[PDB]
Amino acid sequence: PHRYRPGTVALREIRRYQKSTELLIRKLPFQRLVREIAQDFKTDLRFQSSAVMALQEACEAYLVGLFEDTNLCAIHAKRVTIMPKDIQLARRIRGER
Amino acid sequence: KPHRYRPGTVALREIRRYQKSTELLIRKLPFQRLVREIAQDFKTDLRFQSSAVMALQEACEAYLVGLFEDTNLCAIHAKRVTIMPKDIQLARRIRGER
Amino acid sequence: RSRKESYSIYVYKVLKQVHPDTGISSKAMGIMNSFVNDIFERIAGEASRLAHYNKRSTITSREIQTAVRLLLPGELAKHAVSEGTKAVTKYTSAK
Amino acid sequence: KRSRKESYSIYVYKVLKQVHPDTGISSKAMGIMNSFVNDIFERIAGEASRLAHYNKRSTITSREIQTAVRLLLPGELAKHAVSEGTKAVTKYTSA
Amino acid sequence: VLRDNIQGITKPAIRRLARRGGVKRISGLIYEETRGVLKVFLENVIRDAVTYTEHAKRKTVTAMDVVYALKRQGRTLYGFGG
Amino acid sequence: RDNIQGITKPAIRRLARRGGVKRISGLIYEETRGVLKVFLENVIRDAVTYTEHAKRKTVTAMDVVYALKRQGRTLYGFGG
Amino acid sequence: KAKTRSSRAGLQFPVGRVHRLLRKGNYSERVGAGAPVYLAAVLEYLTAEILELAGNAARDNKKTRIIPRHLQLAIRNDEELNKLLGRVTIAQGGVLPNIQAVLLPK
Amino acid sequence: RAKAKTRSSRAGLQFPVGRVHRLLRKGNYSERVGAGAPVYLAAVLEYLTAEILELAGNAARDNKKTRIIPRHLQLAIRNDEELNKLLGRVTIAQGGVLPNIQAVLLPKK
DNA sequence: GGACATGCCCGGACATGCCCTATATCTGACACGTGCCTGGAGACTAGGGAGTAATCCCCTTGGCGGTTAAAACGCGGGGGACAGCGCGTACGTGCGTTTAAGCGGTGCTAGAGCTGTCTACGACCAATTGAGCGGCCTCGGCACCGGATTCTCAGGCCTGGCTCG
DNA sequence: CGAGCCAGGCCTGAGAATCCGGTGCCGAGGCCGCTCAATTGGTCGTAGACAGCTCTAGCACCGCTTAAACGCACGTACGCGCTGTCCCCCGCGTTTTAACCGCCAAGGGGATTACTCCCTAGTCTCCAGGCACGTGTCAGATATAGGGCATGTCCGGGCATGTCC
Repeated sequence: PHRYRPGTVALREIRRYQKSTELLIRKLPFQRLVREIAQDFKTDLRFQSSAVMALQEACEAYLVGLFEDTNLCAIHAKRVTIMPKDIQLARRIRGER
Repeated sequence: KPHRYRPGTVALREIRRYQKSTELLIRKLPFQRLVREIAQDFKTDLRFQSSAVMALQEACEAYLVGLFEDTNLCAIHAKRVTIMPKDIQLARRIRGER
Repeated sequence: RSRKESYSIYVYKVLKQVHPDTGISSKAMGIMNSFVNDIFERIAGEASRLAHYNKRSTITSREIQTAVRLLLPGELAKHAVSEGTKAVTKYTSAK
Repeated sequence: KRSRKESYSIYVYKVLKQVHPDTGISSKAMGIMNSFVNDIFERIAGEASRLAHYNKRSTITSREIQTAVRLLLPGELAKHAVSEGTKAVTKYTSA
Repeated sequence: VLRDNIQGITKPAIRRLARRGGVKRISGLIYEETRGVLKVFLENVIRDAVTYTEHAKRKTVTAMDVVYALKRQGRTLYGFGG
Repeated sequence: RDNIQGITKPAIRRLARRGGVKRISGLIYEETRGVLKVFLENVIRDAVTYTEHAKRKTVTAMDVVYALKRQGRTLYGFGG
Repeated sequence: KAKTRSSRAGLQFPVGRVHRLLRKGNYSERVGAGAPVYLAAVLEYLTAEILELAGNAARDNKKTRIIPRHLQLAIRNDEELNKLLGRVTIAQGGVLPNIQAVLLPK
Repeated sequence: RAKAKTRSSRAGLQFPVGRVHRLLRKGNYSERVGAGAPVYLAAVLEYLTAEILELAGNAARDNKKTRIIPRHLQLAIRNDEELNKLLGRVTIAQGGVLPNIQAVLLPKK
């Protein structure tokens, strides 16, 4: 049957998700993760709805920015595929690693 | 034939020499003339304390050393050794100065 | 009946001054309130430090003006200083 | 005779003699120590003030100081500092 | 006690995050590092948030606690209080 | 004017050497000059603003320390 | 009759409210009369500029109500506002539709 | 009248409780200040000074040097992970940099 | 050498889904009316911090020189920057499934939020003196220069085995 | 078998760390005098700890639906490795030049001290507009439908080199 060339659909998804604004990370697994981490610092924590939404907005913005920088370093290296070493370089140069 | 070291040996020797010590590497007076010229574009007939120029010079050398460290790391990431302007531009773009 | 602090009516008046045809959503209004509060905190804090550094215990317009010049970019600083000076002169004359 | 300029030189020297009886200190190094101590002071006092403000607290106490120390210092440093502070404050209160 | 919910941070979600960041191609090995990175982020934020919660003699984390924690880490967030 | 050439080629080489680089392209020097000049512009701007607010005519070391502090890099050893 | 300083000055933000927030923040022991007026005027200027750009962006999108997306476009498209808010994240703002040239097809 | 004895001595500390208290009071931080806040501050500053001086002394003796110089202070801060983290954005005048060469720059056989 | 016919390549002619444009519904979220009461506005008092004048000396600016380490330039070269090609392998893309994400309704009680009292806690002022800061001496740890020394390294002489006549 | 020329190994010729040593030097540590602010003491505002009540939504549960994750199959585009090229920067040598220390004049303004003055905290009293609450109402989310075109694909015209007379 019909099959799209590698690359057209990736670009289509990039345009689609950069045009709109809905959250892309699932709410419930994020909340569950938050509860697991909270459990190891202080017992039986309760979290506001707007608090979990705040953590999710912050996390998604941080990851989007990190992936932007990773893509820029990869293309700088005449690459398109992102590698773990790309993530590590981006985080080291940003000064958090 | 006169003695000649292969390319690199003297580079490493100077790296060790200048990383072991701490005396300032940029000339004081040319920097001072530059600073007054640049400053005069903002306010005319401005004066500078001596310790002010020494503070500016220490800051400048620390900034340049850090930028060159990051540039070298980015160059090595690209399996390269020689630094080029695009390396400087990448380092400054990722640092958020551009 | 818990009184809060917001600039909603004043933001709405300025908006009607500049564009008396456009509304504003709750999220956008929250972003505007966060923005105005942030700018306020930044400018007031910088003015306070400026005053402390020069052994001044009173907040007057010269330190505010210098802080504005430090924080705002070129054209924004020039227009803000011009508007502030005209407004303060009109108020002082009007008493 | 110039104006009174406050510094911590003698206290740093007393602590040094407590911890290293036979070690001296240069003027440049003392300046680095004064910058360090003043910086930590500014950080802790500012964070404590903000903490107290956030909780509608008008009085500076020891709990906000302790929490600020725990926020700014790493793990074992925070634990050791808290232990020293509590022992010192309770011993002082005994007097 | 919730256990092994780390597998809930799915691979396609990370792919969508990368798409929003302008990434065209993503290695399969990226995801675990990203997961680790995400975990690290949380570990810092929650420590500050819970600390504020604990200081105020509260045991429920509030939106204001989170916004202050994010601000004091330099990643100030707009939309949940000032 | 012509004082930009006072940051001489061996000086940029030495600063870069302390940064740990082994080889330096010929096009590096102009780039370094530009970056340094912009940095100086921002620092000196802040310093002169502080000097003028205090009704002074000479830039002091403390003015520079404040400029550097507000720029995001605190420098120790010249007061404060 | 009572007439406020903002009314005498022709400004929209309240002089009294800005005065109370400056006074009660534990910033200084005395406060001048012109400082909160000046501050209100600058805040007005910045609000007018941001709403101007956001309205423009909304009209370009054939929208009559400004949304957070339009605010993000306004802040990120303006060089000086973007500089002022370089370390600011706006919720529900998204990002600019910016695609690198090397990633485009040949 | 009772003999005057200092608060630092009462606390077993070297940093001045009175002086730190005055600087805290006059730093425009709050209208009201507790008695235990300057005690905590003096204790934390003395502890941090003691740790930095330990590391700097160690470095000085490793160099057979008897007086602490800025180079030793820079080495001491950077050689401890937690001090380096705390002072990540601090430049020490006359401190230099760490001796460190990337593996790729070393010559090969 | 001239004519012929086609192989092949690149620039115009094409059936599916993605983008774009039009429109009905509603609905809940945005815009507007109200009470009041607590903060904003008008007014008097005080005092202390800010505005302004005179000094000085010290801290900066200005100038000559020498001479030497640093700067500018010439030039060999080799190793690193850069272009080109193979590959295979891990990643883009399509499809069924289940797995859980997301929405609607209710529990209710732990926990967030508002108010009452007052007593410990801290602001505020007089006298004091002892710790804390400015000025001076000095000598010892540090800074500058000469001296012998070894070491990982390079080069020349001697030995040994391969090859040709 | 005798002569030849070199590969290779081992025992003397070498630029930086090993200190090793000496001498000067200048500034930090100690001492002393002055001085100003922390104490001690007391009094009085005040605010937040603790109780107590209220009331909001967080957590858990249940239910359902449906978009998304995951695993697999398959094609494929480039990261890495390899090879070749070249160019242009490192290192050394030569000439230059101003950096830096030395020394000395001069002026101007930062800071100090004193005098004055005026501006806002504080308090009082009255009033007005901003915020829960409530309510009307309308622009975008949701949904469906229709036009038009990008795209992997096909076809015709032009170019090029092979072959025959």
